[PDB]
Amino acid sequence: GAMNSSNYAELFNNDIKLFVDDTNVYRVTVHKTFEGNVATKAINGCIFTLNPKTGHLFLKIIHTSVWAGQKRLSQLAKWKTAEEVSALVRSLPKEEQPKQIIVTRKAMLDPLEVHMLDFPNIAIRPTELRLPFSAAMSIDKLSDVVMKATEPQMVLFNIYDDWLDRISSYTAFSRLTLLLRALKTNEESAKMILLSDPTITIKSYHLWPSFTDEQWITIESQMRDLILTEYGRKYNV
Amino acid sequence: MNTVPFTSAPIEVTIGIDQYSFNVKENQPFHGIKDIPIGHVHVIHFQHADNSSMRYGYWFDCRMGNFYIQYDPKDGLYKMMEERDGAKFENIVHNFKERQMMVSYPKIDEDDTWYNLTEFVQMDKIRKIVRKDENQFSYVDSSMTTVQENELSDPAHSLNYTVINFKSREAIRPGHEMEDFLDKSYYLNTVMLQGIFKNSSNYFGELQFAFLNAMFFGNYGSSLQWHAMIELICSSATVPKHMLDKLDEILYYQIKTLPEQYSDILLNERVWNICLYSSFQKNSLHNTEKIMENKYPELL
Repeated sequence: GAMNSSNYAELFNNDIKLFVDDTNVYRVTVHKTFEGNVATKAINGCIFTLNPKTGHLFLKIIHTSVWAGQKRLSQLAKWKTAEEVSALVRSLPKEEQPKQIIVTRKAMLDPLEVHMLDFPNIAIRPTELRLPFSAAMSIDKLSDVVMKATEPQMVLFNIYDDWLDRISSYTAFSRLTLLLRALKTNEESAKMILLSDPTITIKSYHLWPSFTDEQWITIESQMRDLILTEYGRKYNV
Repeated sequence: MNTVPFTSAPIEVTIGIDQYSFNVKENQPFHGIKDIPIGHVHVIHFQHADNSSMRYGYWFDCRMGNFYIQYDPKDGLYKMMEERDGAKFENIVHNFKERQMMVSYPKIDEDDTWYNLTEFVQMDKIRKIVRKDENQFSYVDSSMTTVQENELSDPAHSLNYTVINFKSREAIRPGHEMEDFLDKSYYLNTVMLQGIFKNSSNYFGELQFAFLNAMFFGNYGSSLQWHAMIELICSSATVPKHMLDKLDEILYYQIKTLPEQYSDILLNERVWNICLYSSFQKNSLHNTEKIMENKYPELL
């Protein structure tokens, strides 16, 4: 069934499962034409597919070329997302294929399900959680590799850097989502917080600064405080 | 004109014949239905005064033999049977008619209703959906499950309706995933019409039987099959123009014949709002749309 707070710790058992977020697959800018009508210009997009347990991310870059000459693009984006996820599953060895794929938006169920007809034993699941994975393009190195791409490309990351060397999956995923939640609600503040101190650098092979344990504690508190602050501003509380 | 005699009426029961019905009192002297039009299929059906659950009935065709009804006290239901002995059968019919203990198939001559509801229904096709080849007539009741329902238990008592599934390899050509799921034309025209049903008339025949079973027995899987079949057409962008006009007529008369008080369980809100307003065929069910709006505006 649907993922929610009840069945939350299932994410971290030893059943391979992937999250698929499609919010960044079709990205446009909106602008005025010489005649004054509105027109859209697409930019490079991406499928965010993440194993919450292991941190393995399969960032499938979507090149603007894929839209060329197509109608009902926002509809098409869901079908292309499912097309790529399916091909990713087909590319994986059997023992690495997932037992479940959880889509962050309900509109992806039908296309995925149709594209996965060949894998009847992979469960496609919706979720009631409000995951912040749209903010993935606020991570500088991810937004950079997408924006530069000149062709469809798959790029592999571990979204957790080396955290698992020291903390559990559960904790890593909590940190991950806390950090993207913050980046989603106020990107400028969130980014300020992460990079204020120039002496804490990002390894070339990493996405996030090399905070020590005590420093992650301060960061997470700063991220928490940020998120509450913005809520009060949002609703006048 | 044909006759279906009854041995007796031992228990109080509401007897239906096609869309007509009558109350018969316990051990009232009732002995059958006369003046039954030859040339179509018919359904005689039953609801005991004591158990309003379980409606049950038999589909038949008088051209295929001489059939009669006899209450079985062991099984506690009215059973259809065949007399092979013509003389002995004409003998029982003539006597009961002389004694005038039979009701007449009360057909108004202006009325094409039963014909429109059964136009494409053919007894041979029914006997493939209700397999019991020792009888020329077919039994159906409220509780019988379909084959597709049995997949998601006893197969002898199954409704072997043709299995339609929009999320199946059958319905979806590899590489035309998105195309085929939004525009089911492939599944309807090649897979189902040309492949399985062979022609529109068998398709339409199963569609109308599915409807009549949901209507006369509240057979929930029949309801599901009828809707599945409507949906497949209306979700197809490319349909023969003759099927569309015949479909509009078919649905019109089904919506017309439905009991007004049952529209809540028998009509699937999503399917109808799709056929009439969202689908490719939104513009192509003028009669069906007009009757749905003026009779069940709420469900829309």
